[PDB]
Amino acid sequence: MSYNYVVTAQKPTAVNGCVTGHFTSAEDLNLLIAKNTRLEIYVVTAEGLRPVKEVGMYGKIAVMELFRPKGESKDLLFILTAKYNACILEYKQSGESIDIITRAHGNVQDRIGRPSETGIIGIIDPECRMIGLRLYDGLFKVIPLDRDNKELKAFNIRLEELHVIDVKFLYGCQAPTICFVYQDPQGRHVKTYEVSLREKEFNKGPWKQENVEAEASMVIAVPEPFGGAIIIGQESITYHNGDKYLAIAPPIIKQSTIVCHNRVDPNGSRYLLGDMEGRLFMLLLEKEEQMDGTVTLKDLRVELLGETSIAECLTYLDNGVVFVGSRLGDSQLVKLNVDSNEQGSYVVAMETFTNLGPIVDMCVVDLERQGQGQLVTCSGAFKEGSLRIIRNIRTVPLYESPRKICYQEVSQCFGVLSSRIEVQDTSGGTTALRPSASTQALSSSVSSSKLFSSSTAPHETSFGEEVEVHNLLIIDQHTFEVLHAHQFLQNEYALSLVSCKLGKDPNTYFIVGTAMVYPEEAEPKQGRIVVFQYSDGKLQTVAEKEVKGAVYSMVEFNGKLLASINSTVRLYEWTTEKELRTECNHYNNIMALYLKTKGDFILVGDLMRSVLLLAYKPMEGNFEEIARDFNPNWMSAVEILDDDNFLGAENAFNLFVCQKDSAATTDEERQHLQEVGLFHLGEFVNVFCHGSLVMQNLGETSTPTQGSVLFGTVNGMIGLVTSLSESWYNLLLDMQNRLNKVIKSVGKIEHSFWRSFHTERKTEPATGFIDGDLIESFLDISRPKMQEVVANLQYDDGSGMKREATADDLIKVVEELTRIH
Amino acid sequence: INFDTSLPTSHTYLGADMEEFHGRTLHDDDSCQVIPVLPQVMMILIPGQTLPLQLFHPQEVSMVRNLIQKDRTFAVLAYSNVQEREAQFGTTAEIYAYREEQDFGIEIVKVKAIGRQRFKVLELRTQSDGIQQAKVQILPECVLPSTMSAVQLESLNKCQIFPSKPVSREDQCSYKWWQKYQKRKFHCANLTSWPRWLYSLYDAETLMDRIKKQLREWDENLKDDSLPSNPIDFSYRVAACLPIDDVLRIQLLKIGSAIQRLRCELDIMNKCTSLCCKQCQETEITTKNEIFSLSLCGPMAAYVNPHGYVHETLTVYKACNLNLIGRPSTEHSWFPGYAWTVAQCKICASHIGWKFTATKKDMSPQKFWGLTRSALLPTIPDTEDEISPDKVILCL
Amino acid sequence: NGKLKCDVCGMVCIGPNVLMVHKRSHTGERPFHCNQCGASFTQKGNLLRHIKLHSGEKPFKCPFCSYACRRRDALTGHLRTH
Ligand SMILES: Cc1ccc(NC(=O)CCc2cccc(NC3=CC(=O)N([C@H]4CCC(=O)NC4=O)C3=O)c2)cc1Cl
Ligand SMILES: [Zn+2]
Ligand SMILES: [Zn+2]
Ligand SMILES: [Zn+2]
Ligand SMILES: [Zn+2]
Repeated sequence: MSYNYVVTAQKPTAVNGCVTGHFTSAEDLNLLIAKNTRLEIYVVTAEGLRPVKEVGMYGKIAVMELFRPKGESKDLLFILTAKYNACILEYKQSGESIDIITRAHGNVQDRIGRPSETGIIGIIDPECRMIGLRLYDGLFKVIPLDRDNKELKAFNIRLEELHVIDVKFLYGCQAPTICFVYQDPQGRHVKTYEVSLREKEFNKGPWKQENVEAEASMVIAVPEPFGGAIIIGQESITYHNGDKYLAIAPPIIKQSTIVCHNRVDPNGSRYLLGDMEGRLFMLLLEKEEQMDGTVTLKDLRVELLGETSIAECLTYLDNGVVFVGSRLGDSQLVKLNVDSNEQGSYVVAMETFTNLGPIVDMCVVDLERQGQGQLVTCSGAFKEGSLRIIRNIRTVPLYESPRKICYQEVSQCFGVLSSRIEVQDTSGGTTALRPSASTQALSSSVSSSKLFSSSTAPHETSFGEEVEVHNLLIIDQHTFEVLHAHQFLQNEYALSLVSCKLGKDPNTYFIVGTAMVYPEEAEPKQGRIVVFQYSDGKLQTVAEKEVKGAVYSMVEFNGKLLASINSTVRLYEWTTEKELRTECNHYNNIMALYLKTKGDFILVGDLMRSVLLLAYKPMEGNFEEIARDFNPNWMSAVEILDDDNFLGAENAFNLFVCQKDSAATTDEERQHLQEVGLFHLGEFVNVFCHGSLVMQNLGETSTPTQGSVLFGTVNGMIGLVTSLSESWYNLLLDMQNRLNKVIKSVGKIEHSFWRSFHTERKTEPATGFIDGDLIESFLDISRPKMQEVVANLQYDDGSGMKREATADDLIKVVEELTRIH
Repeated sequence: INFDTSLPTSHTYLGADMEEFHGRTLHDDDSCQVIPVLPQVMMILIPGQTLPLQLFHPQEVSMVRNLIQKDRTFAVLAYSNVQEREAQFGTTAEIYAYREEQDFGIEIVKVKAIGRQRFKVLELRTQSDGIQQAKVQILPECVLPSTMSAVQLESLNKCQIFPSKPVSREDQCSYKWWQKYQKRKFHCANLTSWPRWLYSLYDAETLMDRIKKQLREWDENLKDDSLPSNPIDFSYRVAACLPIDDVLRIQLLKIGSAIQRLRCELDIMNKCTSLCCKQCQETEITTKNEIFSLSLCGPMAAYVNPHGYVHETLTVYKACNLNLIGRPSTEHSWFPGYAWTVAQCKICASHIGWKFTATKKDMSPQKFWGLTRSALLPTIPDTEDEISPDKVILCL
Repeated sequence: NGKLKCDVCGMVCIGPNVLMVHKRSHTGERPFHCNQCGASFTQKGNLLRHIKLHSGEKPFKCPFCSYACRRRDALTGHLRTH
């Protein structure tokens, strides 16, 4: 038995969707934003954005599109989830009560069917004839938009083109027509089909197969005035319409791939394009009246507007205001000006919505209060990379990618691993793209070692190729200025980082694990463990130990250094000569990627969820394997809850908990960790960390929860996991089952189905976990429904009774729960 | 290098053309089945591997008739202890060819089957007839999505597809294209807490091409056609022709993920460089540098002798510490055009295999060695520097 | 149960047809063949020794302590130590 509780401390901040329309009322303009499981609804005003409504769904929002059927006042919202929950929602408001009622819903998953390589693709007919879904290769699912179709009954159509890249619904066609780019052994081609709902099949398209460029990746349907479609690849942008086929290869777009678009003018005269590196261009379609009124396309033009955040999605609001939704960095509201500025940019930032972005590492530090903790995270990537100090948000921009972070109280500063991309120069060296933290440092230094300077492989890098330089930044804990930046060797990749005191030495060092990464060398055969000391504003190399592999992880192990070099878990001692001395080795069947420790227990793991539990035998002086559990599945992070329980995150955004059976009968069962917890979290965990963001409370007053483990995810969501008792767990489980009956789910998605452990192979129900969000939602509902929940419910307020539970006893319990984060 | 790699797979030594079937039988995953086992079969069958058999015993002939009339599937037990007939896993075999002949007044049956599904043995139950059944649980093939499939950004989904393969030996052997492949496929590695080269070690296609680079060292047939593209089929086809002992093969059969199977096969191909005598454990017979493919299946394939014994023969160029017994003969030669001579270990006299010598001067190779897998033992090479003996433990 | 036994090589067969057909593989020089590898021998005892070398394969075993030696004279020298 597990008994665990998980709650959201910070909602997902990364924006993955954004669409404009008339969702609330046909008059005012609305902007809908999709942050994974959250949906935000704003009204577009002349000043900025007016928050109207925020809702949460029981599923990851994959598709989100607005559409107004024939004979409807305002627009409806179609949403598909990762678990293939489709639904049509409508905005309804009565006086001052806002509710997103579910007009239709249903699951559109197909038992058997290979998911496509380009992921789920959802489109809707311009005249709302149907909803076309591309979920599995070789099949095209169709949901007919009829007033009778309430369950969303859909049918598949045989698709001869297996490898479909992008697909859209065309404008101005007699019958609903789809246009899509696909790839076969002869290259990529754009093709059209006519979807017949009567025949329930495909028919010849207006203009069938046409050859496109090799990297053709994006398809855009042009509205009625123009018609046809626009195919965007890596080097060229083409427009196709029946007989005419115009193409331009502007050099201004060659340096990066365009990955997102959005329509400016409703007639299709202008479009916004965003590339991977944040660049924002304007694609213009010139008109040609042709006198009688046929309006044909004359020419195509691309004009670089400027630079924004790395845009996942774009949407033009109005009056030159553009919303940039970002996954790697903060979201933006930017203004487009006509005359540009002195630098030449036509874009001007307006608002910066904080996005914790991909939290790759984090730590908890007391800092100021000397009582409650604060959370420092490495967020963002590339020029969006930064540090975030969350209090119970302070941003420190780095303009390069942060990887690992650790705090050193002795020196009152943090040590952070980071990497910056540079490009091979004609002279032979490398040149930076932009001034980042590693370059704009007060003190600087480079690793001048002799281990690999003489032991190096012969090779050369061509001009233009990108190479990342790794650095260790020493950053003040108060001002957060880059005090020092130490650059590592060429072709050296820094993986692990710790700050601790080793052996009798009273000094606190920064220990970094590295690995020599060469292109021709698949698995690393060289690496270093470098022990630095920061003092007097400078970082000096105290010790250097070479290793025959990659130092994936390191942990402080009872005054000794526990490192992982490929398959080996090694244990070093800090000699009086200030050098690392090998004391123990343990060779495993897996790659020691994840390394955690608790006292004398060591938890080892690899990328395929191969959990291993070892123990250091002090009297013998060697390692001993206690147990293991090998179930193939992609694992992202792991952590040790207590002496017997171990928490981890595996594929499909799932959390699991294994347990060590101690004092059993058979050695066989003793050496096996039983899977005692499964729970679909919906987030991709990248780092677990013991700690809490609330006041630890001096006077111990019987805490209901034991333990505290925060975790950071890719969508910026921060979560907290804790342990419960069997009584509390059973009570909260019954209470969840009771809440599900009275609570109203957006899209009418079953909570049981949402939180159930799910992978493409097996999908089991959730166990050993308490959804803290569902439990804490009890305080935000009406009192009659609270009474419904506690109806015929027995509660224990302390030893005796065992009495009829009131809504307010449970309110007290839930308010106590809400004080853990 | 002009034999004809299509000759060994035909098993022309078995006689006239056999009656062939086109139907296929597959049981549901995790389902329970009761399948008959052939008494004298001692091989460890791998899915996709061809198994030829000559049955003389009346019990075996009757059982094979009954099978030909039913689903044509029998169970090949992977024996951990062959003496006491212990088995925890196994593979199903589907008869796809048979010939029922009454020769010189005795009735015999020749069969060509192929491995289908792995299974866990739940019960071994020998009827009063002397023929036994197996209560069995079909083991499912674990197919995992791309390690990047979860973290891949929606904007970058359209960019994951690559524009065809170079399939030019020099262009693909040049690591520039693989630098490009790693940069493109594992870009979203920046979102996670690990780099790209890590995920490359768990990538089906990367591992499959690393294995292709080793298989080209054994055969000059291009991957364009001969090798499969599916990771399951590729992993099984590689496992079928790896000269390892029965315990390693059992451990490899226990793997359910194609990723782990490909990784273990790469690790075996890189570590075990020597092949010694299993009885000696120390007498070296050959090395992986001499392994070469004389058949389309690869360097190693199963063949049946005139008396029904099955030998997984591995074809190598050179071999040492072997004494030849008798004189060459072409009778029932598994390689038409070559004559075989019994080969024993110089130390222990274990039948290690045979020495095949061409019958025509124009044939190439003029001589090679066919070693039976049951008599070989994979071995790591003693380090050139004795002071450096790093651990070479089995890795997967 | 195998009631038909060959006089020359002593193999057990099920029916008289099997034995009759088996008896023609003998007709010739070195008639004793091994089914495992095909080694021919001029006498039955040599073939039995060979087929024994196929199994446990222990060459010259000691009857008093169970230690095996590579050569006959080595085994004699060892036997003189008990
Ligand atoms: C039912 C029945 C069937 C056959 C016979 N009698 C014969 O077959 C002739 C005498 C004889 C005796 C023993 C063995 C053999 N055969 C061999 C053993 C062996 O391993 N190979 C390899 C050599 C390498 C290769 O490439 N192919 C091979 O088959 C043989 O040839 C022949 C008698 C009866 Cl009752
Ligand atoms: Zn030997
Ligand atoms: Zn005989
Ligand atoms: Zn023999
Ligand atoms: Zn003795």
